[PDB]
Amino acid sequence: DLSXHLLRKLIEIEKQEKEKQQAENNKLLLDLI
Repeated sequence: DLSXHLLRKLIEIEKQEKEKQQAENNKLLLDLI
Protein backbone atom coordinates (compact mmCIF):
# COMPACT_ATOMS: atom_id res chain seq x y z
CA ASP A 1 0.00 0.00 0.00
CA LEU A 2 2.97 2.23 0.74
CA SER A 3 5.79 -0.05 1.82
CA UNK A 4 5.07 -3.56 0.61
CA HIS A 5 5.65 -2.64 -3.01
CA LEU A 6 8.96 -1.32 -1.72
CA LEU A 7 9.79 -4.96 -1.15
CA ARG A 8 7.19 -7.00 -2.98
CA LYS A 9 9.15 -7.94 -6.08
CA LEU A 10 12.18 -8.81 -3.98
CA ILE A 11 10.32 -11.51 -2.07
CA GLU A 12 7.95 -13.56 -4.19
CA ILE A 13 10.62 -15.09 -6.39
CA GLU A 14 13.03 -15.43 -3.49
CA LYS A 15 10.17 -17.08 -1.64
CA GLN A 16 8.98 -19.18 -4.56
CA GLU A 17 12.48 -20.50 -5.10
CA LYS A 18 13.27 -20.61 -1.40
CA GLU A 19 10.86 -21.68 1.32
CA LYS A 20 10.64 -25.20 -0.07
CA GLN A 21 14.27 -25.87 0.77
CA GLN A 22 14.06 -23.64 3.82
CA ALA A 23 12.45 -24.83 7.03
CA GLU A 24 13.60 -28.38 6.35
CA ASN A 25 17.06 -26.88 6.05
CA ASN A 26 16.71 -24.48 8.96
CA LYS A 27 16.00 -26.79 11.87
CA LEU A 28 19.64 -27.68 11.38
CA LEU A 29 20.64 -24.13 12.21
CA LEU A 30 18.16 -24.08 15.06
CA ASP A 31 20.23 -26.87 16.55
CA LEU A 32 23.46 -24.95 17.04
CA ILE A 33 21.41 -21.82 17.60
